[PDB]
Amino acid sequence: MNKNIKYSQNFLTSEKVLNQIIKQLNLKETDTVYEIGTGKGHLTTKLAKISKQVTSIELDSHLFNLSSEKLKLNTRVTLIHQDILQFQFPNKQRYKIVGNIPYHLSTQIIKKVVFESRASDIYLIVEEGFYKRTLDIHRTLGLLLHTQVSIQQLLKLPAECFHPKPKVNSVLIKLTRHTTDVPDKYWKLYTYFVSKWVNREYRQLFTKNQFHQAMKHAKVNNLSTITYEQVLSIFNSYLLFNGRK
Repeated sequence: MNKNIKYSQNFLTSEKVLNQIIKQLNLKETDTVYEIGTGKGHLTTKLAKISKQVTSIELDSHLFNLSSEKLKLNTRVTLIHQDILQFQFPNKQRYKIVGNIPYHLSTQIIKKVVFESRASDIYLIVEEGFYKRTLDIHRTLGLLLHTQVSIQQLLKLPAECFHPKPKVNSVLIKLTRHTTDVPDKYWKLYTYFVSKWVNREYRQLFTKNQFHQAMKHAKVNNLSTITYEQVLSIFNSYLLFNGRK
């Protein structure tokens, strides 16, 4: 009726939606709980309640804010200041790096941590096209960071709590930083393989439609949606016929 929403106000009011996916992560305990990105003001200290290793990478509202670590405050609680990446990303054991993306820079941190860290459970919360830049190995960027992490879109928010009229959709990508699907040696050989297999060098990588038949066999008609799993096998075959495997 008369209602009253004809002004110019906008709020995220999504403390339940985003706080939901982070509260549903449900970790084990041997997986640290890192939260990279920016500093909203409602998380991190709580994300620690899950595991026994918490540490803030941005803003100084963590550590001294954690309401007395119920863990006897004698585990991994540390506050970083300025440059980080090689300052926090540790090694050995398991971790849960759940951080969003500033939307202006991040692939760099996800690059070193995914290049030598053992996150195992990395959750990147982004809103725009970062999740698509990964599943899309047709850019060599998501593929380079895909062979080291098995991602699986799980949560998807169209920004309903983003009043009045949202614009972007923030989703949670369940990345799984594992060992490596491609031998670091044939890894550089893998990216290139993608390059030509991206633009349209299918008749160039195939000696005579032989691999083409391997594509139809893998129900991989259109690889445009392909995530990277196919390029992993398809290429693996080229690696067994040439001599780089």
